[PDB]
Formats: sequence, structure tokens, C-alpha cells
Amino acid sequence: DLELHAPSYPWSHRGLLSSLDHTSIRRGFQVYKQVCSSCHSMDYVAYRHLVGVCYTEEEAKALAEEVEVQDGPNEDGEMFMRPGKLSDYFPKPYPNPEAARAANNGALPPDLSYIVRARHGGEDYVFSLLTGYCEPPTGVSLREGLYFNPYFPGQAIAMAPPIYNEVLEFDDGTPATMSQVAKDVCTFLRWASEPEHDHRKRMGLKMLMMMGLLLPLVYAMKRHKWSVLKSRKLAYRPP
Amino acid sequence: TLTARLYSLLFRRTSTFALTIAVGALFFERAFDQGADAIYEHINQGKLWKHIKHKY
Amino acid sequence: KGFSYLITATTTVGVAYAAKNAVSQFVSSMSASADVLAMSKIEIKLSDIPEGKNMAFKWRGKPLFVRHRTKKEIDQEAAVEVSQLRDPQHDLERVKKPEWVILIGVCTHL
Amino acid sequence: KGFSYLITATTTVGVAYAAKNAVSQFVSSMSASADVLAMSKIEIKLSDIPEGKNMAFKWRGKPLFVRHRTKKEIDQEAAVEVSQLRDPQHDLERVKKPEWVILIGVCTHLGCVPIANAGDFGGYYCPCHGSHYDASGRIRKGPAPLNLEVPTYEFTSDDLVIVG
Amino acid sequence: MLSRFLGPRYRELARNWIPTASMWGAVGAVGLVWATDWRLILDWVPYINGKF
Amino acid sequence: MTNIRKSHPLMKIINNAFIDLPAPSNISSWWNFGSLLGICLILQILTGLFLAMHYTSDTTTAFSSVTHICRDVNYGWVIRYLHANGASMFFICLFIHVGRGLYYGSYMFLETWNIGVVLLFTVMATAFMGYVLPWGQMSFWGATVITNLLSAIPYIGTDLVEWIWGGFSVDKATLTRFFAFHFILPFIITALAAVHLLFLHETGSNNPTGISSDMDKIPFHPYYTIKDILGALFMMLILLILVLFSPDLLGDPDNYTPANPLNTPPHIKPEWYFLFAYAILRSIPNKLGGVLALVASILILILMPMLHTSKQRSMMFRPLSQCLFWMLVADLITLTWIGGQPVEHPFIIIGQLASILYFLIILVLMPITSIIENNLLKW
Amino acid sequence: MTNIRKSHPLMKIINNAFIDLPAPSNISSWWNFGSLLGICLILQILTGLFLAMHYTSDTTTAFSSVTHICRDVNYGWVIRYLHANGASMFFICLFIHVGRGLYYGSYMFLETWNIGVVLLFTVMATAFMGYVLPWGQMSFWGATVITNLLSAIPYIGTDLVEWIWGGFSVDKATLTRFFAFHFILPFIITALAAVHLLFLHETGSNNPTGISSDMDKIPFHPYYTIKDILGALFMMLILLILVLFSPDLLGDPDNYTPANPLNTPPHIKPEWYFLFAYAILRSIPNKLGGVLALVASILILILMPMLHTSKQRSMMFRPLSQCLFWMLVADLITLTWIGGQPVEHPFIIIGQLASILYFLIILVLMPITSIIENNLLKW
Ligand code: HEC
Ligand code: HEM
Ligand code: HEM
Ligand code: HEM
Ligand code: HEM
Ligand code: FES
Repeated sequence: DLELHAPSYPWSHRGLLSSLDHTSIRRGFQVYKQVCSSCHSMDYVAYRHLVGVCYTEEEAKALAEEVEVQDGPNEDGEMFMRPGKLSDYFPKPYPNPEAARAANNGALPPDLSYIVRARHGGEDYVFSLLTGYCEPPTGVSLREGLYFNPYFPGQAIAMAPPIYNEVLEFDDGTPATMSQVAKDVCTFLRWASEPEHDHRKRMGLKMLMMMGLLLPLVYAMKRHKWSVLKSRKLAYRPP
Repeated sequence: TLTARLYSLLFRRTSTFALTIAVGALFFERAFDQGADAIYEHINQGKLWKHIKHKY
Repeated sequence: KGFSYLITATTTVGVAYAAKNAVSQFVSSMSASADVLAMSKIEIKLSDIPEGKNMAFKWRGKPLFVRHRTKKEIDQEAAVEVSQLRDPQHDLERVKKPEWVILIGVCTHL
Repeated sequence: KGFSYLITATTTVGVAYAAKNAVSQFVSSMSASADVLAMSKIEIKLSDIPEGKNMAFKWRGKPLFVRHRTKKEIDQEAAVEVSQLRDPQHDLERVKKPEWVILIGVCTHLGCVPIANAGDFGGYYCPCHGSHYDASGRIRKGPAPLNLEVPTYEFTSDDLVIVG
Repeated sequence: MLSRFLGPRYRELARNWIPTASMWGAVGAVGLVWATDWRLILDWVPYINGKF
Repeated sequence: MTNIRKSHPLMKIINNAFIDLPAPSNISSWWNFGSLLGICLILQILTGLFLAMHYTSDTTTAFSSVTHICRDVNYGWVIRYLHANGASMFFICLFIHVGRGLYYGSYMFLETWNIGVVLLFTVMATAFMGYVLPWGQMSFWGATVITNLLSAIPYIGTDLVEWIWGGFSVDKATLTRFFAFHFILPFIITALAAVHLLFLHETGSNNPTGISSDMDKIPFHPYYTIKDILGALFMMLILLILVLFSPDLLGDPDNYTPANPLNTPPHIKPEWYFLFAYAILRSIPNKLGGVLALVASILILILMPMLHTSKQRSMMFRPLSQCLFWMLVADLITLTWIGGQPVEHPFIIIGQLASILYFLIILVLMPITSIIENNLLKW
Repeated sequence: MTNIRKSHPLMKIINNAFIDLPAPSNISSWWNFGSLLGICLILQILTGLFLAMHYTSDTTTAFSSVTHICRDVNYGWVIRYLHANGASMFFICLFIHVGRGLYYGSYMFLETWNIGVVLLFTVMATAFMGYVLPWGQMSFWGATVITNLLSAIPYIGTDLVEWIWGGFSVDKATLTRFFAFHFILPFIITALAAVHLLFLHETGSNNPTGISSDMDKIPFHPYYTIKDILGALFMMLILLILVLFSPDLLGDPDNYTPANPLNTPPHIKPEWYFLFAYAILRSIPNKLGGVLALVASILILILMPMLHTSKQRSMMFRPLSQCLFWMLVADLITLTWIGGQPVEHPFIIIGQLASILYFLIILVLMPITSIIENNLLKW
């Protein structure tokens, strides 16, 4: 049995008021598009969401138009492909979960809209899972088609090594080493699970400053009103 | 003392008190929003989209 | 008295800011969501209909007639009882295109 | 007094009848609707299954396996002891019809790729996690959470078994 | 009703409460502009208009 | 001629319940929670309503509706996590309220105590049903387990669980009826809270000393309004810290996976505020015994006014009683942790001992100790 | 030693409410509608619950879920049509209640009358949203037509519509929003009804004669409880006849068609209990004037206590005012008939005449008649 606990990596978005590295989000989206999107999906995320966080409006248009999506019936009642727009969610690699399970051995590649918020550990778990593949220790014989990943529960995943060294070509020019790829994709998936992360921390900052300004003042008002009773001096004068 | 002048001017009448509160609401809201936003952008300089939009 | 009421005024100002930025929070929540703010930027080719026929589209939430008007109207609809005719309009200013007229479905009566 | 209270009593019994029916209306409304009493209700099979094979079914939103456990398979599963399983379940105890094993087909433990209709230790085997299955749908290799779940099947007659 | 409230001292009371009522109305106007964030008015106040 | 505050019918009730109510002048901060709970209730009624305007209760679209709330509605995430963590804060304040009742001997207010027990039951029911709406893995499976719990009832049990399910397993009908019951119940809670306050106001309140403070009462409005405002500000500080800094701190991550009825999660623990109850259920090997102990854990609060034997209403003048009270609190914490953990060798025995100790302290240790208390004080 | 009926707090409130409350001896049958309202409300709160237990709120499953309740849920159709026609029963009782209050000069109870006006507005809004819920052709198109009135409001008006629509047209957002609002509102109605009963009890009911009956007062319980039971039996007779024999009598058949925004029904009429006001809407070509008259048609009840000029209180001894009141009732019926028919000759001119006559009767004819009336009796 046993379980690896993913070590707490020092993510840039870890401090109480530390936002996400949106450049890392931009790179992680490309990593998803060229590698992970072959068999996973984030159906809850549409190209529109990328505008203003990792891509500009025209860039989001170009990204959407690179793919072909099913549309509704024509005047003849058929189904027709059309290039996407900033209203179509990320395409599903497999039309139905049965096809996904059949194609990838017998395992369903989970949808990654919430894969950081649904896994115990978060970005640490996914990062360690990707950069944690190793040759199985002696005495353990995995059936052909399964791969040993210690961090995966059961230590036997149906996942081919997703990211090797220099998988893709980062448009920025950053070297596409496996660790960089994993860090960028993990940050992007964290954004996918928590799109409000940056604004959440911003509102938390304003909340902290308002309470630090108010709580002393409301406490001062309470003392002001109660000071009649706190300084109240009694006296007993029986006959 | 200045506080006496404040009390005699803007605080004695309850309605003038409310007017002072209302105008303070405007100016405090603007000032606090500026300050908090500036502090956040300073803390995470170079990571927000506002700081990286220029290169696209 | 000024000191005490200044404490009161400052906390009231803070509460006013918080209350505004929470009630506007909720009200904006009730307003139109970003999914429908994927707003009515609709598209689509107009030459489908064979001249002088309306095709209904769902574009903002209510229908939109898209129509390649009859050849008679590009050149003479403006001449069809130009007079005054309550609200006077001509196809030249109604649609910049000669043919190819588009207009939302909501009637003018109710 | 008897006449007046007779009026009262007959009124009260009438109201009791009306209230019973009115309450039963709502209570039966909360109970299972017609549709769930039509698809989630029994889904009787037939004899469309030959020996050894396992006819796939989709009942109560879950797959059903009706593998025709042959005599040989019954011998292997009877010979195999119970403590070797993580959950001890005797072959005949879980399967009241040795020739027909009735088992809901769902790989336990998040469905890590099984192998269906074929198995090293029987008719099914699940190699993703240590989960080798029996021809009677019992866990064989690796302490998987449970065996393959068996529903409440009832053999009314030949080629007539109603299940969940 | 209006026969009773139409009096010399009644108009005199109205005059006494004119300042408080009028600048209560000013309080309401400023609060409405603030909470609503009425851009039409807020575009003219010097510091605040920088927000938009 | 007369003051409207004390002559107008509605204003008379408001005055006699919140303005001129004679409250003890020495009630500690532990008495603020009665306010906070009410405010929390309002907040729960409020945010939840705004959740009801974009949540569609159906199996094929409940989870997508919730994720659309948190991903596409303007500030939907604020409302959603406000609601979840506000329910958690509601239960924190509820437990602290019950602890204050146990400690300072407020259960001598029997009508209010029993109404409080009814409110407690209603709130646990409301939260349990509310946790089902997101239709996540933990939602679906926790609902399945807790509803299957009722099968232990003799004779009628299976019919009861199939009636609650609205079918044969937790499915569309269960989700819809849970949403409807979740909508209706908090208003029943509000009515019961009004009855709770009405019953309380006839006997005033219990100050920490436990002595009648009829010689020291002070008007409510000048003091306890600002006291409760300060308390509510503190509670809002805590709640907003939870919402804006660690939203899913008190939540199972697996709930962010759409409910797949073919895959049992490795852990099926309920919400954090139910584990103390849940552990009790896992203590008794018998199923019916488990359900009975589960219900009796909450119901034992009713027996407290009958089990009070000391001649002092409060506890501040009863040290050995304080030691047992804090032992009971530690036992409750242990039960919560045990319910969180799996049911294995080091935890089965700990849970059994914790449950036995909890019942034994409430029923046996405290009354005998109070008898010793009275004997020591020559009365 | 005392009655727990008149010493226990809740029992004391119930006793003073409807057990030992001094009621007028000569209360006619027209007062029964009061309770006939509350009972209807309870029924409406009841059945609606059992509807919300099988009703989704998405536009892809609204109509289908309603048909599911009607065809598949065990005895679900009884509940569905019981709600649909209990709404009409509620409004019949409401209109008769307002007519009673108007005729016998009960509007002298200013607080109760104003609270009643608030209740009328709330009930009308709740019924509108409820009729929107089943997502028929009538539902969708009536909702669009009614909400588009708010575009007439100057300045903010357009924004307001886009606010309530939750977008650009009545769509997925508005359906769920109206579901949540239709759920919450009836409990607000219940709270207001409780406040209403409080205010009425501070003065006591008014008898048909219009004169104070403090001398001939009888206990409520032995007499008016059974009178109200008989009234409830009669109302149940009418409602059950409606539901069991002719359910789709007061409805519109086009509501049994899935909502299609690309095509409208031949006629767009609202529910019957709204036509009286809708016709007034249609009277004035000025859209803003139309909306203002629509609001004033109900808000006139607020001014009604002021316009009372007769020395006497009721209409028992005012034959001229009696003919005026029946002219008003006939006028309301005429407006209701006009609302259904399309905007064509001669319905347009008849509608304008009826709408003019309504306000002319309420504002001018009645006070002048009362002024002549007092003069005819030496005072
Ligand atoms: C060509 C196929 C393929 C590629 C490429 C691929 N995956 Fe997967 N992935 C799978 C399959 C199949 C599973 C199911 C494994 C299982 O459930 O046992 C899976 C499982 C996962 C899990 C589940 C972990 C858990 O235990 O919950 C995560 C997270 C994941 N993938 C993320 C990624 C990321 C991030 C990338 C690339 C940047 C990626 N995948 C590339 C097919 C793929
Ligand atoms: C007694 C107070 C209440 C409690 C304790 C409570 C508790 C909860 C909890 C724990 C959840 C799960 C939240 C999540 O997992 O994300 C929830 C969800 C929900 N509640 Fe409530 N609730 C309360 C009041 C209300 C009310 C009054 C409404 C209706 C107006 C409501 C509507 C909802 C809805 C629609 C959801 C589903 C959306 C969601 O999961 O957040 N709640 N409730
Ligand atoms: C719905 C949740 C509840 C609300 C809104 C609520 C509300 C209140 C309020 C406002 C008070 C007065 C403030 C105070 O004395 O602290 C109070 C007192 C009290 N409540 Fe509750 N209560 C709730 C639940 C409970 C529970 C669960 C119990 C215990 C079973 C309970 C028992 C009491 C007692 C005994 C008092 C008297 C306290 C005293 O005066 O010493 N209440 N309640
Ligand atoms: C929500 C619906 C309503 C309920 C549940 C309700 C409840 C009641 C009840 C039970 C009574 C006592 C019985 C009676 O005298 O009729 C009453 C009296 C009264 N109601 Fe209503 N009512 C409602 C709507 C209205 C409306 C719309 C008005 C008018 C604006 C109104 C005005 C009155 C008046 C004036 C009385 C006193 C009648 C009298 O003294 O003769 N009510 N209400
Ligand atoms: C104030 C009392 C109420 C009135 C007057 C009222 C009125 C209506 C009306 C007119 C409809 C449309 C009926 C139709 O489809 O033809 C409706 C539907 C509905 N109401 Fe209510 N309602 C009330 C209370 C409630 C309450 C308290 C609930 C929630 C518990 C509720 C839930 C529903 C639901 C779910 C529907 C849709 C089912 C259907 O339309 O058949 N109603 N209501
Ligand atoms: S993989 Fe099938 S049981 Fe573990």
C-alpha cells in the first residue's frame, strides 16, 4: 500500500498575496494544446477565458480559429464543421467517454478543468506525477501497457510518459526541459481550476486592510459606549 | 485644537455628519482602491497580465 | 466630542465602503453572466435565400431576419410610396448594402 | 345528545376519509415515480447466452454480466479457498446458480483498466491494480476493495431471471 | 387637513427645517451618486473621475 | 403624546426584543454567538438565494450549473464559497453556542433548550441535504451512505430509504427533492429561531455567574448592539479569511469530480461538522445500534436539565465540573478526528473508547461529580 | 395553577389570535374569505413544495419536467393542477376580499389596509413568476411582454430590464431566477400576513353595519372556527370541481407548447386575474403612461382611505354608493373581458371607456356621491 505525499514545491503563487505567473499560464496553455489535449479535456474552459489572462483578444481569435468544431443543423438538418470562435469550449478529444476508455487501454483520462482542485495535494501532486516516472522496483511486475508512477495511487498508471525532454517548442524561447514543461502546465492547470485566483487574493488584500482599519475602530466604539459601565463605582449605605 | 473646529463645523448636526460621511465615502473609496491595487501590483510585479500585455 | 465622533465617522466611512462593495457585488452577480456576455456578435452568410425571403436567426435572445431582398426593392423600394409614410426610410440608409437587408424581429406594436 | 353527536361523528369520519386520501396523494407522489419503476425496475433476461460466454447488459445504469459458468469453472472456484480473497466469498455462497453467475460488471477501485471476458485466474482479470478476478467474479490477485458486485437475481423459470 | 397645516407658525416651522431637510436631500443625492456610481456626475469631480 | 417605539405594534415588539430588553451587564463574549448564528442564518438565507438563481437541480446539469456559477457568473465564486464556508462557520458557532449552554447551566431554560435542540436537528438536516446539491463524488456517496443508514430501522426501514431516495438509488428524484427541502428548511429554522427568542425573553438571560441578575440588568440597545456588531465583525473577519485565502480548506477536494456512481471514492467521510456524529455510528458494530447511538448523541442534550444535580446553576464555581467539561470537549475533538480517519486497527478502539467516554461523561461522570461538589460545600 | 392555553407563550398568542379573540357577532359570510385566503396560501405553499420536488429549472428540461410531473409522477397531476387552479382560487378570494374591504369601509384600518396592498402586490408578482415557470408559449411570451414594460421607465429603465432578464431576453438565466424568486416570495407573503393579522387584532374586525360592535362580541373559537371550516369546505368544493372536472378551463391551451422564441402565439394574453389591469395598460398609447396607469390601478387602494368623505363608514346605508360600487365591479369585469380580446374595433374604444370610468368612479364619483349623501341626511 502506502502513498507518496507530494512535497510542497515553492510555487510562485503560494504566498498569501502572491498571484499567478501569467507568462507561465501562457506557456502552460501551449503545453496543454500540443501534448495533453490529445487525450484530456477542460470542457468547462472556453477560449474566451484566455483573453486578458494569458492571450490577447486577437491571439485568442487565432487560437480558436485553428480548430474545427461541430455546429448545429444546417437548413438540411446535417452536422457541419466550422472554425471555432471565442465561445466554443476546448474541443473534446473523444466524442464519448466509451471511445476515450477504449482508445487509452481501459482508462478514462480525467477532465482537467478541476484536476488540481480535485486531487489531494494540488499542483504538487500533478507536478510530481508528471516528473516522477521511474523504472519499477524489483518484485513488482506491471502488465504490459501500464507504467509505474509512485505518486499515482496504486503505483500503476495507464499513462504513457506525457512529457519527455524537449517535447514542444516554446514560443517564448525558454528551453523546453521536462521540468519547465511540468511547471508551466501545472501553473496553467491551477489557473484552470481557480480562474479567480488573482482577484481572490486582491479582494483578500483589501479585506485585510479594511478589517485592520475597522476592527480597532469598532472596538474603540465599543469601549466608548461601555466605559460608562467599566468605570461605574458602586457604594452600599445601609442604615 | 483642530478637532474642536471639526466638531463645530461638520459633526454637530447629524445631517451634516451624514454628508461628511458620504463625501468621505467617495474619497476614501477612490484612495483605498488606488492604494490597495498599487500594493498588489508591487507585490507581484511582472506576473500580472497588466505587466506583460505590452509585448503582444 | 470631535475625537469620539471622528472615530465614529471613520468607522462609518469604512462600513459604507464595505457595504457598497458587497451590495454591488451581489447585484452584479445577478446581472448578465459572462457566458451571455459572449455577447451577440453573431455572423453568417446572407446569400442562402433565393431573393426576397426572410431567414430567422437566433442572435441576441430574440429573432433576427436576414434577407436578400427582391431586386425590385434595391432600386425602387425607396420609391414605393415615399411620401411621408409615418417613419420614412430608404434601403440606402437602412442597410449600407444595396441588397442584403437585416433587422431584428421584435415588432413595433408590442 | 346522541343525534347531535351522530352528526359530529359522521362528519368526522368523512373528514378522516378525505384527509387519508389527501395525505396519501402527496406521500405516494414522493414515492418512486413511474419511470424509475420502469427502467430501474427488474430487467429480466432470456437464454440468449451460450455456455462460457458472458452477455453484456446495461441495467440500472450499470453493466451486467451473465457469464455461463461451466462445470469446470465451478470446480475451480469451489476448489479455491476464501481467505485468499481480500474479502472471503465462497463461490456457491455468492452464486446460488452455479451454471449461471450473475454479476454487476464494474471494476472496483476507480476502474483501472480491467480485462473483460478473459482472465488468467478465470473469465475476468484486472491488471491495472492488483485486481485479478475470478470466473465467478471474485478478487484473486491483490487486495482490491471488493469482488465484482453481485445483484439480487431471481430465476423465476428457464430463461427468466429478474435482476436489479 | 391642509386647512390645519396652513398657518403662520407652520410655515415658520417649515422655514426652520428647510436647511436640515435640504441638506438631508443633498446627503441622499451624494449617496445615490456614490452607490450607483453615476458616471454622468462623477466625471466632473476632479479626483474621483480618474477612476474611470 | 407617546413614543412610537413603545406604542406602535410592530415597533413595540422590536423595542421589547432588541432595544429595551433588560440583559445582564456581565455576559461574556460567549453570549455574542447567539447573535452571530442569527446573522449567519441571514447570510445563509441570502447567499443561498443568490445561488438558487443560477443553480438547476438535475443530475445531468447540477455540477455544470455549479461550475458555471463559479466560472462564468459575475462574482459567482464569492457567493458560492461564502455559502460553503458560512455553513461551516454556522456550525462552529452552533457548537460554541451549545458548549456555552452546557457550561453555564443555561439548560434550566427548558423551553428554550428544547427549541434549541430542534433547531440543531433542523440545521444538521439542512446542511446534509445542502451538501448533496453540487452532485460531486463525495456528495453522491455521502448521501448514499447516510440514507442507507436508515435501512437499519426494523420492518419499515427499506421502505423508508426507498421513499427518501424517490426510487431505488440516489438519483435525479433525490437531487430534486433535496433541493426543494433545502430551500424550504431554513425558513422553518427562522420561525423556530423566533420561537427560541420568544421563549428566552420571558426568563431574561443567564449571566456567567449563574445568579439572578435582576439587580444589574442594563438596556440592550446602547451596549449589546455594539457588542454584537463587534462580534459579527470578528466572525466576518474569520469567514472572509476562509473565503478569500483558503476557500477549500474545510472541504474534500474529490467533491470537484462529477458524481460517478460506478466508482467508490477511497474515502467517504461526510462534512467536517458531521464526523463527531459519524464516528459514533462507526463505534457500535450493530447497524441499528449504530443509528440509535447516532441519534442519541444529539438527543442527549434534552436529558441535561434532568441530569443537573449540583446546587449551582453555573460551572465557574465548580472546578471538577470544569475539568470534566473540557474532557468532554477534547472527546468531541477526538471523535471528529476519528471520523475523519479510516476505520482501521489504531482507530477502531480509539473511536469506541471516545464514544463510550462521551456518553459516560454526559450521563455518569458529571452528575456524580456534582454530587461530590455539593457534599464538599456542606450543602 | 392556570390555563396553559392563556399562560404558555405560544398558546397565549394562539388564544388571543383565534380562540378567545373578541369577534363581531354579525360578521357576514364575506369575512370568511380572509381565512379562505390563508388556507389557499397554505395549500399553495404545500403543493408548490411537492412541485419543486420534481421540477427542474433549465430551459432544456422545464417543459419536459412539467410533463413528467403530469404523466409519470404518482398522483403528480393532482398536485400540478391543484396548484394551477388554486392560484385562480387564491386570486378570486383576494379580489372578493378587497371588494369586501372597500364596500364595508374596512379601509379605515389604515395599517391593515396598507399591509393588504403590499400583500396584493407580492401575490401578483409571485403568480406572474409562477406562470413563467412551466416555460410554455404563454409563459415565455407573457414574460417578455410584461418585463418589456420596464423599458418605458426613463433613464434607468432599459438597464433595469437587462438586469431582470439577466441578459438580453427572457432566457435560461431568467427561468432559474424566477424559480428562486417564486420559491422565496410566498414566505414573505406569510410573514406579511402575520403582521396583517397583528395590525387587525390591535383594533378588531369591522361588522357589516360599519358601527363599533364592542357590546355584541362573541368568542372566536366556538363559532367562527366552524364557520371558517364551512367556508373552507365550500372553497374546496369549488377548487376540486375545477381541478377534477375541467382543469384547463381557466388556462390557455397555447401554454401546452414548448417555448419557441422564433414564433409567437396568435394571441398574447396574461392569466385571467391580470387582464383587468392589462386592459388598462392597453388603454393609453403612451407606453410610459401605460406603465404608470398599470401601477396606479393597484396603488389606488392606498389613496382609497383618504377619499372617504361619507359620515357613515360602510355602504350598508348608502344606496347611491351601492350603485356606484356595483358600477365599479361591472367596470372591472368589463376590463377583464376587454383584456382577452385583441386590439380591434370596438374593443379599443370600449377599453378606453372602461379604464376612464374606473378611475372616474374611484376618485370622483364616490367622494362626490358621499358628499351629496351626507347632505341628504342632515349632516
Ligand atoms: C496520449 C494519452 C495521454 C497524454 C499525452 C496525456 N495523458 Fe494524462 N492520462 C491519460 C490516461 C489514459 C489517464 C488515466 C490513468 C488512470 O486513470 O489510471 C491519464 C491520467 C492523468 C491524470 C490523473 C491523475 C490522478 O490520479 O488523478 C492527470 C492529472 C493527467 N493525466 C494530466 C496530464 C497532463 C498535465 C499531460 C500533459 C502535459 C497529460 N496528462 C498527457 C492519457 C494521456
Ligand atoms: C440553514 C442554512 C444553510 C446551510 C447550513 C446550507 C448549507 C449548504 C451547504 C453546505 C451547501 C454545499 C455548498 C458546496 O458544497 O459548495 C449548500 C449548497 C446550496 N445551498 Fe445551502 N445552506 C443553507 C441555506 C440555504 C438556503 C436558504 C438556500 C436557498 C435560498 C440555499 C441554497 C443552496 C444551493 C442552491 C446550494 C447549491 C449550490 C452550492 O453547492 O453552493 N442554501 N448549502
Ligand atoms: C438556529 C440556531 C440558533 C439561533 C439562531 C439561536 C439564537 C439564540 C439567541 C440569539 C440567543 C440569545 C443570545 C445568547 O444568549 O447567547 C439564544 C440563547 C440561547 N439558546 Fe439559542 N440559538 C440557536 C441554537 C441553539 C441551540 C442548538 C441550543 C441548544 C440546544 C440553544 C439554546 C439556547 C440557550 C440555552 C440560550 C440561552 C442562553 C443564555 O441566556 O444563557 N440555541 N439563542
Ligand atoms: C395575502 C392575502 C391576504 C390574507 C392572507 C389576509 C388575511 C386576512 C384575514 C385572515 C383577515 C380577517 C378576516 C377578514 O376580515 O376577512 C383579514 C382582514 C382584512 N384584510 Fe386581509 N388578507 C389578505 C389580503 C388583503 C388585501 C389585499 C387587503 C386589501 C388591501 C386586505 C385588507 C384587509 C382588511 C381591511 C381587513 C379587515 C376586514 C374587516 O375588518 O372587516 N387583506 N385579512
Ligand atoms: C403565493 C402562492 C403561490 C401562487 C399564487 C403560485 C402560483 C403559481 C402559478 C400560477 C404557477 C403556474 C401554474 C401553471 O403552470 O399553469 C405556479 C407554478 C409553480 N409554482 Fe407556484 N405559486 C405559489 C406558491 C408556490 C410555492 C411556495 C412554491 C414552492 C414551494 C411554488 C412552486 C411552483 C413551481 C415549482 C411551479 C412550477 C410547476 C407548474 O408550473 O406547474 N409555488 N405557481
Ligand atoms: S484496478 Fe480493477 S480493481 Fe483495482
